[PDB]
Amino acid sequence: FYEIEAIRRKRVRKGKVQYLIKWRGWPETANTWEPLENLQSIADVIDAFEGSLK
Repeated sequence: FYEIEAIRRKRVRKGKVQYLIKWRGWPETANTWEPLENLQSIADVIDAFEGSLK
């Protein structure tokens, strides 16, 4: 596998931003709504891991 190809849509629900993700190499029917928070955490998890090395 899963790699983001594109964001099709933005929506906000219960105060939280979600993006409708097109996954590269999957059909449109495999799109999923992903919370902004989870996607942002990725950069945080990478940076903290790199900082630990060092």
